[PDB]
Amino acid sequence: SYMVARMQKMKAGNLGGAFKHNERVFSNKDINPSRSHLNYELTDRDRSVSYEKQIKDYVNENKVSNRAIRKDAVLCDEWIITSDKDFFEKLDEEQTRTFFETAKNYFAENYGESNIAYASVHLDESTPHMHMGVVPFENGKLSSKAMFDREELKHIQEDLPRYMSDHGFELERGKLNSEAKHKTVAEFKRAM
DNA sequence: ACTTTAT
DNA sequence: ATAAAGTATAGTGTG
Ligand SMILES: [Mn+2]
Repeated sequence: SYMVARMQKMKAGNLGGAFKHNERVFSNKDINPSRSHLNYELTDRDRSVSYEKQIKDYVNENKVSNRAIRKDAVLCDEWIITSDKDFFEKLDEEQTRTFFETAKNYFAENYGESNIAYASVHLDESTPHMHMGVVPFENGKLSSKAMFDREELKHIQEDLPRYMSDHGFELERGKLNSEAKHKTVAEFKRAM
């Protein structure tokens, strides 16, 4: 099976939408409401605090510069962490939890533990997956541009699958220099 | 490497 | 007027 890891840039304006989905505050034909109690959150975060509020307070309190966070700032990079169904069918509940906790560890150790703003695991859709918001805050500065550039995303695609298999998980990296285009969830569904 | 942003 | 961070990136699946 392939390791699926990819980020989506979150500005202020789409964090409300991310929170609404991640915390199940609504539904979509592919969400089994009976299975939603099965989801879990891997961080210590407060469920009654928006992501937009949480991240802004954290950055505003920690930043070296006196300038306000720009309105088009990438407040976080939401990584999807997943694989195919076959990969998951092989794992019990405990192993599935370890898998996501392990993925979270990679990003904690590489980009700062205090930057993992949420790590929300969904078992009530088609396949287990985690929406994990990594705040690109380093050296007192917030910059997705500085944290996740071309070389860095290339590095993750090689190193993260390796780190997972080093920790017990049988999955391989995606095709090197893969020519695929990201489809949206809704666009992937039309494709099937 | 070219714009937008908050000074 | 200045400089940091915006824009993409790399990967596969019914997020
Ligand atoms: Mn989901």
